Amino acid sequence: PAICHDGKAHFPREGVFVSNGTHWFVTQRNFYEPQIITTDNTFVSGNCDVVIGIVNNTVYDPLQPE
Amino acid sequence: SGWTFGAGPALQIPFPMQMAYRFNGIGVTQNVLYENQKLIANQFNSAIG
Ligand SMILES: *[C@@H]1O[C@H](CO)[C@@H](O[C@@H]2O[C@H](CO)[C@@H](O)[C@H](O)[C@H]2NC(C)=O)[C@H](O)[C@H]1NC(C)=O
Ligand SMILES: *[C@@H]1O[C@H](CO)[C@@H](O[C@@H]2O[C@H](CO)[C@@H](O)[C@H](O)[C@H]2NC(C)=O)[C@H](O)[C@H]1NC(C)=O
Repeated sequence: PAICHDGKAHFPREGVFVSNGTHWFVTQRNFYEPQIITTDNTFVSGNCDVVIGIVNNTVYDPLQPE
Repeated sequence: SGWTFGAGPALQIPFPMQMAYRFNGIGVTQNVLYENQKLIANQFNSAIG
């Protein structure tokens, strides 16, 4: 239901998180297309304690490298 | 599966996810349900009882 990068639950702004076994991706509801889980397609709100079923994984910031 | 099975094959999807999707349907966003899942479950069980 959410991804905890650093003590913060990342819910998907549109779509549901999926993983091809090892790597987690965001994809639409009625068509499968994997996209890397960045801060653009996910909105953070929470404390990574209340949500149940949250996996850790990681998110990619498109601004830090630049 | 939620609504999907009313369109084509029954795309399996856990209930928490299905309810978060329903909430996002009415402008509430998934964070509300995933931060209040216990409360929603209690209210639903009480109402159904
Ligand atoms: C899940 O998909 C990812 C791709 O996003 C796989 O990671 C590898 O990504 C590189 C990108 O440079 C590809 O060249 C590789 O072909 C990908 N690996 C494979 C096996 O396709 C990741 O390995 C996939 N995981 C599984 C279990 O298939
Ligand atoms: C996901 O990241 C969390 C972040 O806190 C980590 O949880 C750790 O769990 C152990 C076991 O109880 C504690 O001793 C640590 O204090 C926790 N935090 C850290 C930073 O290690 C852990 O890396 C991951 N947990 C799960 C369930 O995936």
